Amino acid sequence: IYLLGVNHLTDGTSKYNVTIADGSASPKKSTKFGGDGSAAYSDGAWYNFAEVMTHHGKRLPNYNEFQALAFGTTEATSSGGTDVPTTGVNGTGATSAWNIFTSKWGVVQASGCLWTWGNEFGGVNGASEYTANTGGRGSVYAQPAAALFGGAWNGTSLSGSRAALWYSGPSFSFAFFGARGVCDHLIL
Amino acid sequence: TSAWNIFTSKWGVVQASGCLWTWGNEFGGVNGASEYTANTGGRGSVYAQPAAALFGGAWNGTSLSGSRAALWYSGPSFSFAFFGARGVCDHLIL
Amino acid sequence: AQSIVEAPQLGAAIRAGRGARVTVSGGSLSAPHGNVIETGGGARRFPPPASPLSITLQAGARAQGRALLYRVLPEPVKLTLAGGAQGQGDIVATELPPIPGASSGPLDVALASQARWTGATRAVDSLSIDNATWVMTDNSNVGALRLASDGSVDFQQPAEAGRFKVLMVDTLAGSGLFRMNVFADLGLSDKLVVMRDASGQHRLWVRNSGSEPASANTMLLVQTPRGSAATFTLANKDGKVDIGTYRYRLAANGNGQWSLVGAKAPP
Amino acid sequence: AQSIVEAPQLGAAIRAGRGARVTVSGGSLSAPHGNVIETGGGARRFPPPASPLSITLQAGARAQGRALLYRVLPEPVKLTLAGGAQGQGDIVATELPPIPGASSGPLDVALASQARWTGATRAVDSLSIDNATWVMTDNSNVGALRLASDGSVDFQQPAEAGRFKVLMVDTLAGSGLFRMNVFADLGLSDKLVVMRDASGQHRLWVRNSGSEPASANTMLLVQTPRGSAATFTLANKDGKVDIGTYRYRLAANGNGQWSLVGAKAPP
Ligand SMILES: [Mg+2]
Ligand SMILES: [Mg+2]
Repeated sequence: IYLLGVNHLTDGTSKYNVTIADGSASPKKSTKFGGDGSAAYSDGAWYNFAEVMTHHGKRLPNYNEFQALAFGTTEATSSGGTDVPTTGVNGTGATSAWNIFTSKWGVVQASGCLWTWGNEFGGVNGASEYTANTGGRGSVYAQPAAALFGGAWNGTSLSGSRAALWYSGPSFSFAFFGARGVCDHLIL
Repeated sequence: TSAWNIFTSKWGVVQASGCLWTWGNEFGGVNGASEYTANTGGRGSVYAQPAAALFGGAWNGTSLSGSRAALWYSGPSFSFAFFGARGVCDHLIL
Repeated sequence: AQSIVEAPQLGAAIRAGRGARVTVSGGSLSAPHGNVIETGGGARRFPPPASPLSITLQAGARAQGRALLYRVLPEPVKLTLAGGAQGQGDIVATELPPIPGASSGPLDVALASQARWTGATRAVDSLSIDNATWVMTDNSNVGALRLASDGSVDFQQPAEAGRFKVLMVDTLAGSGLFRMNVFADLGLSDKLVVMRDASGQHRLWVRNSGSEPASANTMLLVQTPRGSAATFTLANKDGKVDIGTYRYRLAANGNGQWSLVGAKAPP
Repeated sequence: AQSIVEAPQLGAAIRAGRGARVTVSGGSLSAPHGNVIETGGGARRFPPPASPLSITLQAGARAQGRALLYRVLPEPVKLTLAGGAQGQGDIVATELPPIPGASSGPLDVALASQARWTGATRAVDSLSIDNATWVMTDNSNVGALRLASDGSVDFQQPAEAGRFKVLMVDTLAGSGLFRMNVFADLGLSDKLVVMRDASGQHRLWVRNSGSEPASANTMLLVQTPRGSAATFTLANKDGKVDIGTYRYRLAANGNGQWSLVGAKAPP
C-alpha cells in the first residue's frame, strides 16, 4: 500500500506515516544479508532496494505489474513541491494532495511522488567495458538500465501509471528513487 | 497456404507460431526516442523505452516463424493486424 | 459621480498632481486622441510619502483614450480600477527622468473587484490583479506582478495570424491565470518571462490561434529564474489541449522553463 | 584535416560522447536535414570532470545543417569555432532531462579567432565570442554571454519588414559589439535583454530596416537589472543615426534601460 520505509526492518516494507527510503534516507541494511540491524546502506542503488524486497519475500514491480497496481491514480500529475519525505501525508510544498495519487486498489502515492525501481532491464546501456560499480561485489559490462516507474514529485506532466524511465544504471542513487514491493497471490 | 494444424505444438497449443506474433513479457532490443514521450494512452511519458518482445511470427512471416522466432523492435505503443497475445500462468500443485 | 468628461486631441480628461485625490464612480471619461489621466507638471518635492496622488475609477466607470494614464515622471502615482470599472488606454511615462540618477517614486496600479484594464505598458512599477483582468494588447514590462482570487492576465488574441506577444515581469507572486495564444505548425506562442523572482501557484489557459500542425513540436510558455519556487498548471480541461490530431501537456524541466510538449493524440 | 563528410536526413555528420575529443581543421561537414554534431547516447556517469567531451572546428572548416549541434541531454559539451571556421546550424538540446531534479553540466560554446556561427539557440549555457561573430538568425537564449576584442553579435536583417528579434541573456560581461535592426516608421526595434547581471563596455550599431518615420519616436534597445554596471554607446559614427529627416541618439534612462531617443535633424 505504501512506499518502502527506512525502518522496514521493524515496520515491514509497507507502513503508513514513516520516512520513505531514497538515495539520501537510504533503507536499513538487510539483516539477512550481513546487516547489523541499525546500519543503513551507503546509497539508494537498485541493488539495495532489490536486496531489501528479497529479505521480505517480495520483489520490485515489472511494467505489467506497475501499470496495473497504479491504475486509478490521477494521470500526468505530480505531487509538486521539493520533497515527499513521508508515506500517506502531503509532500514538502506539495501543490496537490497525496490522495489524488491513490490507486483503484488503495495503493497510496501510486504515481508522481517517487519513482519506484523496477525488476526489468533494458533501455540505455552503460560502458561496453568492465566496471566495478556494484558496491564492490564484481563488475558489470554493457549494463542495461534498470526500469523506474510512476514518475516523482517533480515530473509534472510526465508522471502516471505507465510513466517509465529506462536510463539509470542499477548503481545509480537519487532522492527521487525509492521502491514499492509486490509478491504473488496465493489461494489454498 | 498451409493448414492450421501444421501449427499445433507438442502440448496442444493451437496456432502456436507462424500465425500472429504474441506480445511477450520481456523488454529489450531497439529503443524508442531518447526523450520523454506521451504515447502510453495518456498515463504518463516514457524515456528511452525498449521494445516489448514479440514471439512466434505471423502469416506474412514466411520462413522466419517458429518456436523461437523473436522480434525486438516494436515499442509497447505499437499496434498492427498481426500482433496478438497468448496467456500463460503458473502451475499450481497442492 | 455618474458624470461625463470629454477631452479633445491636445489635452487630457483629468490632470492630477501635487498630491491630489481623485475618485470617478460611474459615468464616462473619453479622450479619443489624448490621455485620460495625466500626472504632475508643477513640482513640490517631499522627503516623507505625502498622499502619493491617487486616482480611483470605481462602480462601473468607463474610460477610453490613447493612454489611460500618462505619467509626467517627477511624481509617484497610484491608479486603481475597482467595482467593475473599465479602462482601455495605455499607461505611458516620460522615458527620461528630469534628474538623471538618485531614485524616482513608484507608479502602482491595482485591478480589483471585477474591473478590467485593457491596454499595454512598459512603465508600471507594480501591478496587482485581484479577481479582475488585464487584457494585454501588446508586449509589456512590469516590475512586480501579483495575482489573487482568480485575477488574470489575458494575452489578447491577435487578428494578425502568427504574431505573438511577450510579458516581462521582474517579480511574480500570489496566484492567478494567464490566457495565452499558441500557433501550432508555426510552433510559436505568447511567452511570459519573470526575471528576478517567481513564486506561487499559477494557471495557464491556452487559445488555439494558429491552425493545426504538420508535426509535433514543443513550445516555450514560461521562463523563470534558475532555482525558482513557482508552479504552473494547464488550465484547459483535463490538463491538456487538443490541436488537430495532436495533444499537448504543460511540462517544465531543469530551470523554471515551462514548455508545452504534445505528441500524437489518443486514437 | 581537409576531409569531407556528408550525412542523410535521419543522421549526423559527427556523433561524439563519453569524453570524446574531436578536432576538425579545414574540410567540410554537411547534414542538409539532420545534425552536424550529435552528443550522447551510451551513458557513462562519473562525478569527476574528466575531459568534458569537446569538439573544435578550426582552420577554415565549413559546416552546414538543420542544427549545428544537437545535445543529447545530461553530458557536458564544449563546442569551439576558431581559426576562421564557419558553421551554420542551430544548436538544440532535448528540452527534458532524463532525470527530473539532478545536476546536468553546461553546454558551452566559444567563438574565437575570426570564426563565424550563424544560427539561433535557447540551449547554450555559456557563449563567449572573442574576435568573432555570432550572426543571430532568430530569438535566442544564452546563460552567460562574454565578449572581447571586437567579438560581435550581429542580429540578422529580417526579410519580413517589421519583424524584430530578441536576445535574452542571464549575465553579460566583457566588451563587444551588437548590430541591431531598427524600424523607425513602426517604432519597433530588436531588443537585448539581460536578466540577472550586466557589466562592461558595449557598443550598439544600428541598422535602418524600416525607413521614413512620421514623427520622432523612442525605441527601447537594451534592458538590464537594477543599477547595472554596464555601459552602452551608439557605434554609428558621431554617435548618431540619421533615418530620413530625423536624428537618433542613445540614452540610458532610469534603471538601466537604454532607448534610442532622437528628434528632427539639425537643418
Ligand atoms: Mg524480465
Ligand atoms: Mg529485459
